[PDB]
Amino acid sequence: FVNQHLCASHLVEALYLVCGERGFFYTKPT
Amino acid sequence: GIVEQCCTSICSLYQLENYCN
Repeated sequence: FVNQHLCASHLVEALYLVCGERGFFYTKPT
Repeated sequence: GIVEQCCTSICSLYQLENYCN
């Protein structure tokens, strides 16, 4: 796991990996 | 939001944990 900036879908994947069961919210509002 | 902050800053899994609070 690179410790850099995460702008792409890679950020949502990484949050999902560390949270395990989607205990987070937010997506681009459009 | 998380997306905007991690676009402009480094977000290791240690930091990402804070959004799972």
